[PDB]
Amino acid sequence: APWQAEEWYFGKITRRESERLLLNAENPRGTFLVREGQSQPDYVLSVSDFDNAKGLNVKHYIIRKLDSGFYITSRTQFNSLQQLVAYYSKHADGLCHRLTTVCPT
Amino acid sequence: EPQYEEI
Ligand SMILES: [Zn+2]
Repeated sequence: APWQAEEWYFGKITRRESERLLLNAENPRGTFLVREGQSQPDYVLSVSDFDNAKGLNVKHYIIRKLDSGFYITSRTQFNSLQQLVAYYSKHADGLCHRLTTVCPT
Repeated sequence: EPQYEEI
């Protein structure tokens, strides 16, 4: 099955809809979704983040498309988007927290 | 204009 059939891919949604869906109080740290860009073209990894000196917020990470490949920073490259999701769901590796649960619809 | 995060 294609990576777009996956429950964490929300396709074309706004930055507000992303943040409203993720900022449910019933979601743990590390709730995330992959969406299409709105401002900019590349895909976006949208994660919920609890900062002790700020509160509960949403961070947005741009998933740039390698012309060769996907990455958020040029230091960690993945051959597929599912291989990017699977890695960060195990290691923060520069994220505020590791990805734990797929965001509910 | 919107803010994204750079690792
Ligand atoms: Zn944080």
